[PDB]
Amino acid sequence: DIVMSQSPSSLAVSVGEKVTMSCKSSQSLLYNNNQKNYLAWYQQKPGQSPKLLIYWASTRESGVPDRFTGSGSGTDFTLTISSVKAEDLAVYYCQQYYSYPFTFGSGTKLEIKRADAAPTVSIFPPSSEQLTSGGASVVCFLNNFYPRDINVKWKIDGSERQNGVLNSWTDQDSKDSTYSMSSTLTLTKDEYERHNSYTCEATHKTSTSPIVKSFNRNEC
Amino acid sequence: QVTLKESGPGILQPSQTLSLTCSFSGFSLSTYGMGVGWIRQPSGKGLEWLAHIWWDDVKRYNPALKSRLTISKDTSGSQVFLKIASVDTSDTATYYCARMGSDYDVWFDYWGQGTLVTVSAASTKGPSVFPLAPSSKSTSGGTAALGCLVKDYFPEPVTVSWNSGALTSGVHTFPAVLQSSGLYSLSSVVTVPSSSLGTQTYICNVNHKPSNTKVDKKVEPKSCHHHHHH
Ligand code: NA
Repeated sequence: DIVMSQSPSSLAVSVGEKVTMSCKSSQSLLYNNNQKNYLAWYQQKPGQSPKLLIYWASTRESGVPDRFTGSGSGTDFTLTISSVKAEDLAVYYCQQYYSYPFTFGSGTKLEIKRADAAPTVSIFPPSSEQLTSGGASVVCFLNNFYPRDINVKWKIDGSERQNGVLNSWTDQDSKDSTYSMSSTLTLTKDEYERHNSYTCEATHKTSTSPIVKSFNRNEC
Repeated sequence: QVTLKESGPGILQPSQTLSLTCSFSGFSLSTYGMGVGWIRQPSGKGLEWLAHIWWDDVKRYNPALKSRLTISKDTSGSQVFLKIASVDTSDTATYYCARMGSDYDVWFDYWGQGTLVTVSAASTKGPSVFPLAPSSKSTSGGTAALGCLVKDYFPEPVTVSWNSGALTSGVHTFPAVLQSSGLYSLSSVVTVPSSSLGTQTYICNVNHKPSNTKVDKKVEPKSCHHHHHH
């Protein structure tokens, strides 16, 4: 089959930067008889299906911003974004339709850089309904921060707890370029009821002092 | 101008036959130049073309699966179907249908939202939905966070909305995490004005279609009393 090789695998740029990404095919996609290149580009935003950007290597689909330009011929193709916007975070895929079987590249992930932003931190004790059902999850919610890599520290009665913690991040926001995350500490009800103070602390590259929320079991 | 929507079984067991349907509007496979294809994407992976069919009933299939695939179109012209025989775990993926953007060439101009198919012998389980109640401990400045914990379900996905879709700004529904138990869990958290907590009702609408689980959970504020504290 024709192998489509995309590079770089990922890149991160601030709003306004020019970006170029490359797609190289293992054989030429130029049909000698009509001098057309049988290549399309797609954009896949987080949580969405792919959307067609370009076909015939350089023809832009209706509704696609003119900041996207496809170029190249034969085996070596480029998608250029003249000035990136915050909403352009996505995986970009090329695809050949020169010959069966039809094949896609492995994608280039485009992420957005912005100024550091400290999270706001929220904490939620186990619900009485969960406690009645027999479990205990303490949920910590970190909102609108940057960069993605933030450290979350849990303490139970002043001692650091790492076991039993599950973390999940939202995809990067298409408007403000920030992240949010949840950190969930799950214990048995009996284990939860054996301790009093619960603390979630976020440490980032914004501040040296953490952003903290804490509660005492029963003290409510 | 065009819509496409995939539907499938959500989950099926290894060795069974997957039956997928694409229902579409704004074009018909009764009409010259129209065709539809199927493309899949395993979680965190790339795109694989599977099969496509044209108005003239010509069908093409990916040789990596050809023996196992059957594509067809409905006589009405408004649906296309894909069958995959003898599924295994490599068939777990999001399945998309998409219209070809040409009468003879195979790029795809409009795509459906996709349908997730999980190949698994594990049992279907619906989630428990627990409130994440707002308090001083979820309040910073003039903003309060509140949410729902959607716990212990299988397979994916669940959908969560707030106030039937009335509330959308400031909503963060986290990707599910598969726990060692074989069950998923996630939380959906929304941030709202703290001054609104007394007068505005907040309900999370959770739907887990594989288990026919539908829950509308009202999330009530829970302020804390601080003993012996000024
Ligand atoms: Na610029």
